[PDB]
Amino acid sequence: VEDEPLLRENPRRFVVFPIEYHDIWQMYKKAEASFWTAEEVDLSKDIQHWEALKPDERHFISHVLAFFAASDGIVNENLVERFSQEVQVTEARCFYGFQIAMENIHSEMYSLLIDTYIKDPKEREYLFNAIETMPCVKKKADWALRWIGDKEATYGERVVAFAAVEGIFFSGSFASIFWLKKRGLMPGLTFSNELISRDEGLHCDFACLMFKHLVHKPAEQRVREIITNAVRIEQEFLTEALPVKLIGMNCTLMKQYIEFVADRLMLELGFNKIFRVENPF
Amino acid sequence: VEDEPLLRENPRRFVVFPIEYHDIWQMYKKAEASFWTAEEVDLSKDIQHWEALKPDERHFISHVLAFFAASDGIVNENLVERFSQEVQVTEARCFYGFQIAMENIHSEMYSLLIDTYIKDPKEREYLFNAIETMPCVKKKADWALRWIGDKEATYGERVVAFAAVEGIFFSGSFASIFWLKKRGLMPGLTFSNELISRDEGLHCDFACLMFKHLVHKPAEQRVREIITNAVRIEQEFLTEALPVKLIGMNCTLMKQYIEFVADRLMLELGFNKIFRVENPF
Repeated sequence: VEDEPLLRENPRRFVVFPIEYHDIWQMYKKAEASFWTAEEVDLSKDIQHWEALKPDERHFISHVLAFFAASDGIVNENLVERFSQEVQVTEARCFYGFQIAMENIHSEMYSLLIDTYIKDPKEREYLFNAIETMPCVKKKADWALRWIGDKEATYGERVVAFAAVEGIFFSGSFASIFWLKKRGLMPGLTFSNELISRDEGLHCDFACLMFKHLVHKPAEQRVREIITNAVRIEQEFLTEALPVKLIGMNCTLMKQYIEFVADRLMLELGFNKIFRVENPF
Repeated sequence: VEDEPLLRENPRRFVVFPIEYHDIWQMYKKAEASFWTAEEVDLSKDIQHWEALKPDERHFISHVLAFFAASDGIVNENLVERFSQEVQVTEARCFYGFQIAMENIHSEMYSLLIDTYIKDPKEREYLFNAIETMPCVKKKADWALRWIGDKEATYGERVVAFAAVEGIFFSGSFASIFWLKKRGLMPGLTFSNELISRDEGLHCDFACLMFKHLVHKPAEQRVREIITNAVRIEQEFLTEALPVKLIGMNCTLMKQYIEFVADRLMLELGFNKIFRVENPF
């Protein structure tokens, strides 16, 4: 850890200039420029849309939201307890500081959506505590949570795992909502999904950049395993627990998209693709 | 700690709705609405102003900046390692998430100022590492740093200490810069000082609000000690180490202002004033 420029003790840590890593700095600036608030998303004309939806379509979206309701919180919780603490590089901590801020806005946004669509308190509580009620989302959350408590796994392994959490675990639901946008539905859901994804792409790229700034990191095979594990969990989620069929989507093309996203991560990480499949959308 | 609504285990921690504490929520929303970036501060017309300044006046400001250069970083470092981790209440973590984000912007801003005024690298490094070169600022920083490492002091005591760090330790330099604004000088310095102070007032109020949400907290006498200690350190800083006289200020009226700010904190905390002196400005 003492040979790690990213994790080793840094006395200049508390001051921003002079910049040491312009690559990390530009990452933070892109995030800064992407700032937005939940208030900026107009959900006035969305309750009616939720009404028009079909019983199956609402079942889907409600469940996608159930998982998103706590997902960003889990991420932030890892950033606070681990990443932002571990990393001693000023510029990196700035990026993580803004990511934390944005994850909470994301978290707020999903709560608003659920609040806007579900008026029944029974269901509301049900979806709000999905990590304790919906085994569908319980699995994904537990996967993420484990990496936070894992006091053995290295930052290298853990940063890769969260790159999967923010990329692969978001991918499936992201595409589904993009699908609705295509079909011209739920303008609130699709608009925030666009903003959130822009942040998500940044959080993922950064994770890969931190990876590159790591000297002693996991071997390729270990990275392929972590990524592949996330891929399978996500596929199981959107083809079994909550089939994209419910909203008119091919479960097979969805499975392929996830792998495509997985491949994008591997490249960003500096490795070869695993699946070698084109984006089916 | 298990009887502390703020620090006890919370399973709903990862989700924002339903809001549990609207008072904490409104604090976070005020902060959100106050968002700004360093880029927004035009420093184009400030190098000339720095030129016009008198040798004594620059000596002052340069030293005030020396302390501000790492002060926000130290705060953020406590927020990450302690406060944001300790507190389990969702709304509080949102406020702390945004505070972290804003402290880094503050940190960036001070670095820009120094970068803008001091072209000589020798001096630059000197001021950038003031916590290791300037005993004037070394004392204040060490005071703050101690509360971070103190594994005995309670959150109650520690939150009070940082309320002093963000209030009393900022007060003296704040007033001095406000003084320059009055004299119509350093438009960049004074403009950012206004934005920063707006955030600072929020960080302080919040600290006091968290204090109120604490059940078992330090006794009044202990709060008076912590606050009084900070007051003296700040006075010593601006009447001995770096006399406000250098910019045409009465060292006695400055000492009184600090106590006035100290008294404001005590009230916000729910206690009686200590000094009972009016604002001399």
